[PDB]
Order: sequence, then C-alpha cells, then structure tokens
Amino acid sequence: GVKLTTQAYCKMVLHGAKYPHCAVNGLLVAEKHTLFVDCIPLFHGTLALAPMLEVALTLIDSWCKDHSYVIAGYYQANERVKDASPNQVAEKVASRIAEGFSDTALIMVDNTKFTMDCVAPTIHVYEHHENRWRCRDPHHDYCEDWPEAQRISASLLDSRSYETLVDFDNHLDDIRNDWTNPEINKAVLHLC
Amino acid sequence: PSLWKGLVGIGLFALAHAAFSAAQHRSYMRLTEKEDESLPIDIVLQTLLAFAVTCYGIVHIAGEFKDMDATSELKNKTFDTLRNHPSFYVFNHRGRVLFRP
Repeated sequence: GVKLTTQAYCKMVLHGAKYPHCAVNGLLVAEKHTLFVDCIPLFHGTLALAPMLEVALTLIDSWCKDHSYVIAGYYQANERVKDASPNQVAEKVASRIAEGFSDTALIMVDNTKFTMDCVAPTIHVYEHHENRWRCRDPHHDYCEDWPEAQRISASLLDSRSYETLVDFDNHLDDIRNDWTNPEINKAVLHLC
Repeated sequence: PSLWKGLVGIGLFALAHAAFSAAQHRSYMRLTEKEDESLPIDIVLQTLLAFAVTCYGIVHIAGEFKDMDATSELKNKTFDTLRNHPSFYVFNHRGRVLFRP
C-alpha cells in the first residue's frame, strides 16, 4: 500500500531525464497507504558514498520536520538499462528510512520503461517484509492521476524543464541553486 | 579591447611615414652636402611618438598573464565533469530508451 502524488511522478521523470546516463536517487516525504505529498532528489552517478547520504538524510529530516513533513520513501533510478533490482545502497537506505516508519517502502524508477510520455508506470514499489525487500504488484495503480502524470511529464520534458530541474547535488555545488526546487512545483501548478 | 590591435597598425604607419621623411631628409643632405648632420626635430619627435604609442599598444596586445598556482582554474571544476571519463562511455543508460531511438 504505497501511494504517491502526480507531482512525485513528474519529479521522478524530471530527475531521470536530468541525468539519463547516471544513476540517481533521492527521498520522498509525506505527512504523518501513505501518500507521498512531495519528493526531493539528491546526487547522481556515484551513489555508494556514505558521507553525502548521511548529510543529505540529516538535511531532509530537518527540512521536513520544520515544515511538518517526515521522510517516508526512498527513490532510486539505476544507470543500466537492463537493471531493475535494488543494489546494496538502495537496500540499506530503504531499511534505514523504514526504521522510523514501517509504512516507508522503496521505489525504483525502472529505466527500461522510461519513455517520452511515460506510457506505463516506470516506478516499481518494493516493500520490506520478512526482513526482505520485494516488489509490490506492478499492475497496481501508483500515481494518483495517471493521465495527469503522463501529460505533465510529457509537457515538462518537451518544455526542456529537465535541464532547469535542480537536485540536492546542485545545491551542494552552490547553495544559490534552490534544493527545494519550487520552480518545478509552480510549473506543475500551472500545467495542472 | 580589439581596437588596441588597430592602434598598432597606425603606429607602424606613423613610423613608415617617418621613414619616408628620413629618406627625403637624407636625400636633402645628399643634395645639400652641408655640415648639418642632424635630423629635423619634428620628424624625430614624430618617430619617437610613434615608437612610444606602438609599444604602448603592444603592451595591450601581449595578452593577459596567467597565475602560477595550479589550483586556480580547478576551483570551478565540479565533480560532475571529472567523473565522465569520455573514453569509458557506456550506452546502456535510460537516455536512449527515454529519447527517440
């Protein structure tokens, strides 16, 4: 029982398109069948480094608890086309975020189904049960408004908004780049 | 600015005119055969001024100096670039599938 907003899906596609050649990851925040109200990206390419992940998680927790949200999901898009299984990094990160709330489950952007319009739900949601992580039903509905997610993702990609998208790594490069990336949020609001 | 370049040309041109003058003045001596043995002050002043201005233009033309500390140009080199390794490129990423094949 994992439910994410359409803005979460469009952010998924935006971050996947932003670094198509590099594996990416990030978190999904929700308020306390959990509904992921918002998302946040972090880093790309190399993902196994711990210090960045720790500093990230600390900042995510601070930002979310300051604004009443709590981190409740982890997303990861792998680099390889034929790769759709979690790595060690994804598994440990998902376990650690799920340590707080049991409703936290991992999601991975299956890049095999990554297309212009995102015809099929690219994200696959994995749950942690029996101390093992396994995928949910792919046939399940993932986004709240699938046609809306499709159209907004297509519009954003065709509008070259992926280049404008900023993740945590750009914030690391320079704080002047807003890591909260409300620009894509206002674009989503205008499109919707 | 680029105008600096144009300047140096005129300097040589100025000098060139001086040369003509000098030649003519030499012809003057070669047609006067007097104990002058001195260039006109106007022409020498013109030559000196041309030398000065041309050198001044050259000073701009030389270019800009470069700092010795090797950590100068690498300050703005983010890690997102050095990791690309162009020789070791891989084309099994989501770029091909997402974009038009």
